[PDB]
Amino acid sequence: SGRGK
Amino acid sequence: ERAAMDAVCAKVDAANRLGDPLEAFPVFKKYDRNGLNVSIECKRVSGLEPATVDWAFDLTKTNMQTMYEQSEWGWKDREKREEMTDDRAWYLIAWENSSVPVAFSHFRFDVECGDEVLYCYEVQLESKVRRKGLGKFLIQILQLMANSTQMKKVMLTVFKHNHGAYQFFREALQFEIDDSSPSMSCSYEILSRRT
Ligand SMILES: *C(=O)CCSCCNC(=O)CCNC(=O)[C@H](O)C(C)(C)COP(=O)(O)OP(=O)(O)OC[C@H]1O[C@@H](n2cnc3c(N)ncnc32)[C@H](O)[C@@H]1OP(=O)(O)O
Ligand SMILES: [N]
Repeated sequence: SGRGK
Repeated sequence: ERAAMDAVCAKVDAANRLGDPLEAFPVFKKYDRNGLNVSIECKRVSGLEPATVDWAFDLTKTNMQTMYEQSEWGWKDREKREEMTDDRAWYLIAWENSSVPVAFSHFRFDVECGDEVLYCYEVQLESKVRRKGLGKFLIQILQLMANSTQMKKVMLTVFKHNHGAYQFFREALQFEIDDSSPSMSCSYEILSRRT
């Protein structure tokens, strides 16, 4: 879920 | 320097012009195990009915809002809705009996750390269809699409406090911790599986 760095 | 990025971008741009990335793979458009009778479609978000996008956003919020607030990110409706409705968003949608949406993935073909990747932004199942192998099947579809478009990996973000999903990806699907993950230099890990 989502797009982290 | 620009030449290497151009070859990577050409592959991404071509994948994003596809019509039906699953056209060649009808066997992956049905999942009929463990009491399910699902049909699976792959569409750009522009091809989805608004009520389908609403269902997908609502399922993500139901499943994830608390875990977002437990992370450093927080949950904001607008940010997530904008991410889910970006023109670059692709969707796999699982329809039980070809009629009731029960699971989806939001994914993209993109560049990440200089590589052509399939980035899995969501995999979300309704509770009643969990632990029946459908999630694993959807990720296998992503892996197949990554191969068929010449991406180098499938990538995703998983919260450390999302214990069940972390085990699903790390143990059942044998995803690795990607070199871009914060742990390789935080409440999440970046995971990947090479093509
Ligand atoms: C962002 O979106 C990147 C992904 S992390 C967010 C994942 N989504 C959620 O957390 C939302 C709620 N959960 C789901 O949508 C699904 O349950 C998952 C997507 C996490 C997993 O899909 P599934 O339930 O269909 O899993 P299966 O394919 O049936 O599982 C196969 C095997 O993986 C292990 N598994 C799955 N779930 C597990 C949990 N909670 N705990 C521990 N292990 C888990 C099992 O080995 C499982 O095999 P069986 O034991 O034979 O069932
Ligand atoms: N990252």
